[PDB]
Amino acid sequence: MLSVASRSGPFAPVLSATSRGVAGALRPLVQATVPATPEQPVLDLKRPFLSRESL
Amino acid sequence: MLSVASRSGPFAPVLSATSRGVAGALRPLVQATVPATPEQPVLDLKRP
Amino acid sequence: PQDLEFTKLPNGLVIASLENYSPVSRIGLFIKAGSRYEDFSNLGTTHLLRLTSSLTTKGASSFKITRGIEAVGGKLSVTATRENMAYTVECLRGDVDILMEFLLNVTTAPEFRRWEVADLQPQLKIDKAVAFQNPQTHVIENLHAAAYRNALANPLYCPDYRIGKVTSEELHYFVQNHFTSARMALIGLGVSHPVLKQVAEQFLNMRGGLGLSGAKANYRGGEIREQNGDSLVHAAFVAESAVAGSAEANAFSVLQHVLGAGPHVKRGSNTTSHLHQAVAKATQQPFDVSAFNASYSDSGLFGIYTISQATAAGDVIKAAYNQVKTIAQGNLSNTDVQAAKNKLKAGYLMSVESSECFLEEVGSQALVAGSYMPPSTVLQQIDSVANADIINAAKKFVSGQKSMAASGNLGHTPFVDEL
Amino acid sequence: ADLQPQLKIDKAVAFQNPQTHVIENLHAAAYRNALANPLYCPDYRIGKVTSEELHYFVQNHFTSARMALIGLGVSHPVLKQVAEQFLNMRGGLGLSGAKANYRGGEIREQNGDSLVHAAFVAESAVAGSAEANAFSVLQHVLGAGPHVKRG
Repeated sequence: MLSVASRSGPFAPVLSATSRGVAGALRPLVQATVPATPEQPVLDLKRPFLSRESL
Repeated sequence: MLSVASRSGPFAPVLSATSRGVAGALRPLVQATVPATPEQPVLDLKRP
Repeated sequence: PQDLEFTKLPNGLVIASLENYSPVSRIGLFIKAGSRYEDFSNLGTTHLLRLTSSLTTKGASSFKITRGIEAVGGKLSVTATRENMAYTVECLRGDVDILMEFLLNVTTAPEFRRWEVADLQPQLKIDKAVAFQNPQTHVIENLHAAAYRNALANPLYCPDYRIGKVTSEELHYFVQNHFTSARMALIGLGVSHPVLKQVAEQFLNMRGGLGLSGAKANYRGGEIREQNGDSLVHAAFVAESAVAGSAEANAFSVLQHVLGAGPHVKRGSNTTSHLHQAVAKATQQPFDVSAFNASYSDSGLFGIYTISQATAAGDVIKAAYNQVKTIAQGNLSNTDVQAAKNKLKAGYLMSVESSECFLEEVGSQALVAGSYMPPSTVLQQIDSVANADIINAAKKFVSGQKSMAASGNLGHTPFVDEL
Repeated sequence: ADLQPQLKIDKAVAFQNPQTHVIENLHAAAYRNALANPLYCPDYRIGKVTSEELHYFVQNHFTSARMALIGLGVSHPVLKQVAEQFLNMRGGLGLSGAKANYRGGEIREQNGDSLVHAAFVAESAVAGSAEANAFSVLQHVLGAGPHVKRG
C-alpha cells in the first residue's frame, strides 16, 4: 500500500531506452479539460504520447 | 542627501548612445581581490 | 491457483516469485536508491544514471544489448522516484535467460566510459524539456524545494548548471555506495522460483553489505513563486503529515478522497466532492481542484492543488481552505465516509489489476520488511479507520506550518502568510 | 520590434556581475507589490512588449508636475522660455502607485559558483527622515566602505 500508484501523488518517471516517458500520478489537468481550458501544450521539442509500444 | 548614487543601496543601470552601460552602488566588492583570487573571465557578453 | 514464494538470502537480497500462466514473463530489480541520497556536490547524478541503461558493460557492449533485446522483442525500462529506483524487463517465457543476463550486466557491470557519458549529456536537456511542458512537473518539484531543507528536496531532474559537469567518477561512486546487495530486491512473475535462486547466486558475489545512508528530511515552511505569461495559475499549498504505514496515513488517504482526489465520471461535475462544489458556486466553471497526498519513509505531505484563472486565483484558494476547516470543526456525516472508503478500495484493487502495477506494488513493499501484504488485509485496515481520526488529521493540517509553490501570472494569488 | 533583442544583451551584461542578481532577488524577497518590480525585463516578456504599453505609460507618468529640469551652464531666463514650449504638453498629475508592503521571504538560487553571496536586510526608516541619518551612521560604524587600498 506504499507505492505511488496505491497513493496517488508525485510523478514517477518511467523513462526507458525503448519507450517514452509517459508516466506520473495525481496529475490534475485532465479534469480541467471539460471546463473552459483552450490552453494546450505547444509543440516545442516535444514527443508523441500514449507510448504505443504494445500495438 | 536624497540621491542613492552616493549610497550603498540599489544599483543604477545607465545607458547612452555613445557611452556604455554600467551599474553602481557601494555594497561590498573590489576589496575581495586582495585576499582572494576572483577571476574575471570573458564570456558570451563582451563590453569594455 | 498458485501462490508466491519469498526467500531472504544471507547477503540480504530479497527474492520473490509468483508462477502464473500468462505467456509473457516480467522481472524487476528494485533498488533503494534515488535523488534523496545525492548531496549538493553530486546533484543530477540519478537523472543521468537512469539514462545509462543501454551503455556498454564488462560482459556486453551497447550494440549487443540493444540488438539482443530488439530481436527477442522484449522491452527494458527504468522507473525512478525520490526514494526508489527500478529496472524492469518484459519478454516471452522462452527468452528469459538472455534478458536476465543483460539485466545482470547492466546493474552490476557498468563501465561509465568517458566519451559515452559526454554524448549522453545532450539527452538530459531534451528529457528535462519534454517533461517540463506539463506545468505540474515544475510546480511540484518547487513544492518539494520549498518544503524541506536537506532531503526529499533534491530535484528529480538535473539542474541546468550541472549539465555537462557529471563525470564517470560520480557515477561509479554512487553505484558502489548504493547499489548494494542488502538494498536490492528481485521480483519475477512468469519465472519459477529455483531459476531466480540461480541468477541471484550470481548477484550474491558482487557488491555486498550495506550502503551509505541519508539524513532525516527536515521540514521548512517555505514558499516559491514563479512568474510567467500563462493565463492559468497553478498553486499548491501543503502541510506536514505523519507517514508511513500508520493508521494516520490511512486517515489522510480517506480524507483526500472525501475532498475529491480525482474524477470518476467522464465529463462529469463531481457532485460528491466538497471542494469542487464550493469552487463551482464561488466563480466561473473553468477551474480544477483536488487534494494532494504524498507519502515518504520519514515524512509525508498533505495539501490541496488548484488550477484557476489569474483573476479568480485568490477566491478559489479561500473557498477550498474554508472547506477543510469545516471538517476540522466536527462537521461530518457517516455516509460520505462509506462512499470515500469504497472509492479507496476500488482504486486500489483496480490499480493492482494490471500485471505491471502489481509487480511495482510487490517490489515497493518488499523493501520495508519483505512480507507481502495481501489486498484483503489492506481492505481490513482501510475499514478500521474511525471518524475521529479523520477529524484529527484535518485539525493537524490546519494547525500545521504550511508551504506553497505557485506558477503563473501570480497577480492576485495570496501569499502564504495571508491564508 | 527591431530593438527588442537588445534587451537580452543589456540584461546579460548586468548579470555578468553576481551582485546585480542578488539584489534584484532581495527586493523581490522583502516587498510584495511595489518595489519588488525588477529593474530588468523578465525573460518571458522580452519578446512581448508593445508600443501601446509604452504609450500608455508615457501619458500617465510623464506629467509635468512629476518632472524637474536642472541646468548648470545655462542661464535661468533662457531656460524659462525654452521650457515654455512643452507647457502645452502633459499637465496635472499622473497615475499614483501603491505603498510597498513588507513580506519577509527568502529567495535562494543554488548556482554552481564557488563563492556564495548572501544578504540580510530588515525594515528601516524612510528616505529623508531623522531616523534615516542614524542608519547611515550605523553602517559606516560597521565598516561599510573601504578607504585604504590593499589594506
